[PDB]
Amino acid sequence: SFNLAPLGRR
Amino acid sequence: SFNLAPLGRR
Amino acid sequence: SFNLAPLGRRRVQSQ
Amino acid sequence: SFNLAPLGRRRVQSQ
Amino acid sequence: GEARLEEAVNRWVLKFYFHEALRAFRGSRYGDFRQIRDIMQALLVRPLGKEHTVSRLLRVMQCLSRIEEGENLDCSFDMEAELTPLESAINVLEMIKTEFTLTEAVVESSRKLVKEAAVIICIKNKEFEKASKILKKHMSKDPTTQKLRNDLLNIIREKNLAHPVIQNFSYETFQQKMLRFLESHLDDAEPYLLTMAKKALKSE
Amino acid sequence: AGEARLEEAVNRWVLKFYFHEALRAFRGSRYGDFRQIRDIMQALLVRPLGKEHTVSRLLRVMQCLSRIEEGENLDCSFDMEAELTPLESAINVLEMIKTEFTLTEAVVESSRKLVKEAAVIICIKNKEFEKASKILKKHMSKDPTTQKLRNDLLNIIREKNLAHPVIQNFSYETFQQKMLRFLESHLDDAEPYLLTMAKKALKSESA
Amino acid sequence: AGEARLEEAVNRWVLKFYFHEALRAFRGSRYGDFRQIRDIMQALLVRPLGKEHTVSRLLRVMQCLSRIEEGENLDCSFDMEAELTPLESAINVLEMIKTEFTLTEAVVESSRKLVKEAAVIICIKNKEFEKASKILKKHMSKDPTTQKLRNDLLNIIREKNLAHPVIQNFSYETFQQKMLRFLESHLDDAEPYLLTMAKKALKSESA
Amino acid sequence: GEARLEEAVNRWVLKFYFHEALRAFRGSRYGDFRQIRDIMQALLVRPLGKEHTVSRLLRVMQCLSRIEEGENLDCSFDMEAELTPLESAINVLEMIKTEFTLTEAVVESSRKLVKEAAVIICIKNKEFEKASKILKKHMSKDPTTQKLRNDLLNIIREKNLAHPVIQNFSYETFQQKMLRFLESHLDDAEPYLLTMAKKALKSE
Repeated sequence: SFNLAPLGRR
Repeated sequence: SFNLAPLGRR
Repeated sequence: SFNLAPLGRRRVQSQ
Repeated sequence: SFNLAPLGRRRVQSQ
Repeated sequence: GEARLEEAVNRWVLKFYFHEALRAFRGSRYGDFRQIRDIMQALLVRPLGKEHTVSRLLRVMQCLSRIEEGENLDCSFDMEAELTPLESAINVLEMIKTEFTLTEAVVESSRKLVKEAAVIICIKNKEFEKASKILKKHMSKDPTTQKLRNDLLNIIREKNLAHPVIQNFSYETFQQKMLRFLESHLDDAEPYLLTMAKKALKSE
Repeated sequence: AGEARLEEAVNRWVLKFYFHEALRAFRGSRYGDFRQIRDIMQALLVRPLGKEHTVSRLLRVMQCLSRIEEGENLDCSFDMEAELTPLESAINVLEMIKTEFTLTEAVVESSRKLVKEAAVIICIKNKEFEKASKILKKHMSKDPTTQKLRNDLLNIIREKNLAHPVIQNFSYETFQQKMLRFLESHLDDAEPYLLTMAKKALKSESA
Repeated sequence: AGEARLEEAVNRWVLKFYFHEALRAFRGSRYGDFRQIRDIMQALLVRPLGKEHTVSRLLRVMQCLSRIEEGENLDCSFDMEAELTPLESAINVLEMIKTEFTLTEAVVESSRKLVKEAAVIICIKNKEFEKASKILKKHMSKDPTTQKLRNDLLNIIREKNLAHPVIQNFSYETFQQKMLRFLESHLDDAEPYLLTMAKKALKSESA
Repeated sequence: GEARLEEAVNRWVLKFYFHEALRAFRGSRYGDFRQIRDIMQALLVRPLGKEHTVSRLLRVMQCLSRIEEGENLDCSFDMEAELTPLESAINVLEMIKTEFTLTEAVVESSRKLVKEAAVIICIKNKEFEKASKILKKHMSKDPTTQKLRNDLLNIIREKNLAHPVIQNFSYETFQQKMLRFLESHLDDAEPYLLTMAKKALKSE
C-alpha cells in the first residue's frame, strides 16, 4: 500500500 | 503513484 | 451540503 | 545467474 | 444570549415543517412538499445546535426530496452533475444506514427498490446508456437480483419501453413505499408548534 | 514459484484476520492492541499479497484509522513532509479513499467535516494557533452550513479561547468512533477464514 | 462530472507527452531537462488520471529513472527513511517493477546487478565506506558469478582503494544509459497523441 | 599478473566451445551440445574480463540451451520453477532484443515461433492447463496471431492431440529456425583455438 505506522519525527 | 522527485534532506 | 433541494440542472441524454 | 544449464526439475502436470 | 433561543426555535420550526412535509408527501401533494422542502433548505444555514433527532430528520428529508424529484432527470442534487436524483437517493440511503446504525438486512430491500427505479425511470425517458451504467454499477454485484437485471439489459438492448416491466412500473407506489420505510425509523411525536397551534384554536 | 502462490494465499488470510481484530480493538477503544496489530500488518506488507481489491480497501481503511488513532499526537508524522499532523494526513488518505472507492462528495463530506474539525481543534488544544489557522484556511469549507463553525474557530484562534464550548465539548473518542463507523461501511461484514477455522478447531476440544 | 472526465483525458495526454520528452532528454544525457520535465509530471500526479495500467508502468519507470539521475547525490532522499541513498531507493523501485510488471528474477537480475554495483561504488567514491559495506552485504548477491566483484569491492572498502580499476573504470553515464535501455523495453514505442497533433498542426503553417 | 592471463585464456576457451556448441546444435547432435554447454557453465564462475562479444555469445547460448531442453517439461531453468524451458527462452529472447538493441520487427517473428512451440509442446505432453496459461499470457495481446490461438484454445478445450496443427509440428525445424535467427546476430570468425589446432595439424 504505503505506510500504516508513522515515522516518529514531527 | 508515489513521488518522482526527492524531498531534499539526507 | 446536507442539501435538500437540487443544486442545479443535469444534461439529459435522451434523444 | 546467466545460467546455461537447468537449475533443477519442474513438476510436470500431465496426468 | 437571545442566540441560544434562536437555536431552540429553529429546531421547533424545522421539526414542524418536517411533519408537514411528510403529511404532504404521504398525501401525494408533492407541490406542497417541495414548497415546504425549500423552507427547510433556507433554515439549514441557521444555528440548530446539534441534536441526533434533527440530523436524522434531514437525512430522511434529503432522501425524500431526491425521490420526489426522481422523474426529473434534469435535476442535479450533486456536485458530480451526471448523478440522477435516484442515484443520489441511493447514496443518501447508504448514509442513513451508516448513521442510523441499521443492519444490511433492514436496508437491502429498500435499496433494491431505488436501484430498480433509477434504471427504469432512465429507460422510460430513453436514457438507455445511463440506464445501462446504473444497472452495471449498482445491480451487477447482487446475485439475488439476477433475472431483473438481465431482463432490464435486454429491455435496454431492444429499447422495449413496451415491455410489461416498464409499462407497469408505478412511480407513485415506489414513492409511498420509500416513505413507509423511512418513517419506520422516525419518532411519531406531534411537533411542538402544531400542538400549540391546536391549543390556540381552543379559545379563539 | 508454487511456494510463493501458497504464501500469498496465507498472507492474505493473515492480513484479513488481523484487520478484523484491529477493527474490533478500535471499536472497543483498545487502541494499544490496535497499534500492535497495526504493526503486524505493516510488516506483512513487504510480502507478496497479490491482487484482491479487497485488500487495497482494507489497507486504505487501516491507513486512515492509524492516522486517526495517533491524531492527538502532533509529534507523529505519517508523511514525507514533517508539516502534516496525523489528522491532516488522514484527510489526504480520505481523499484517496474517495477516488479509489469511487465515492461522491456528499458521501465523503460528513466524514471529512469531522476530520477537518478535529484537526483544527487538536492544534488549538496544544495552542498551535498558527498551525490551526493554516489548516482551517486551506481545508475548511466556507459552505453556508459550516461557516458559523469556521468563524467560531477562527475567533477561538483569535482570542486563544481554549475555554470555548466548541473546544470543551469536543470528544476525540466520539470523533474516532464515528470515523470507524464510516470507514467500516465500505467493507464486507464477513468472518475471516482463520477465525472460522479457529472457532471450529477450538471446539474439537473439551474438558 | 463530465468536466472531470475530460480533464482526465487531457491529463493522461499531458502525462504521456512529457514522459516521452523525459525519456528523450534522458537518452540525450540532457538531465537538466529531464529533471524539469520530471517536476511537471510530479505536479500532474495530484490530479485525476483515472486507470490506464499504461500510466502506472509509465510512472514506475519515471520513478526509477528519477532516482538513477540523482544517483551521484548522496544528499538526496527519495524516502521516508533518510538512510536510503537514491540508488538504494532505485533498487526498491526495481523490486516494485518486478512484482507489478510480473517479471522473472532472470529478467530483472541484470538490471539489478548494475544498480547494486553502482550503489556500492558511488558510496565508495565519496569514501562512505561503512555505508558501502552495509549496502554490499544486504543487497549483494554471493552468486558464484558475482562473488569476485563482491570480494574486490569488499577489499576496496578494506584498503579504501579509490584507485582500484573497478572504481576508476566505472562509468555512471554508461550505467544510466543501460538502465534506460532496460526500463524502456517494458514500454510501447508509440508517439504520444500531442506530439502527433503538434507535427500536423505545425505543418499547417508556412513561409 | 598471471591472473589477467587467465581472463584472456578463459575467453578463448569459452569462444572455442561456443563455436563447437553451435556446430553440434546445427548438426542435431544435441547430446554433444549439452556436454559442451556444461563446460561453458563451469567456466562462467571464472574471470572473463568483460567483452561485448562474450556477453552476447552467452545470451545466445542461454537461449539455445533452453530451446534444446524445450521438450523436457521437467527441467527448470528459473528460480520460478513453474516456468517451462521455452517460457524461459522467450525471456532470454527479450533480453537479447534489449541487449543487442534489436528492433521489434527483427525479433517478433522469432518470438512468435517460441510462444507457439511453448503452447504446442505443453499440449503434446498433455499439460493442457499450462498450455492454456502460456497461451493466455503470451498470445492474447497479439491481433496478428488470432486464428492460431483460437485454434489452439479449441484444441486444448477438446484435447485434440490429433489435430493437424499438433501432429505436424516439427520441433526439429523449430530448433533449427531459432539457431539461424540467433546466428544471424553473431560474428562469423573462426575461434582462435581452432585456428591454432588446425595449424598444429600442419607439421605433426
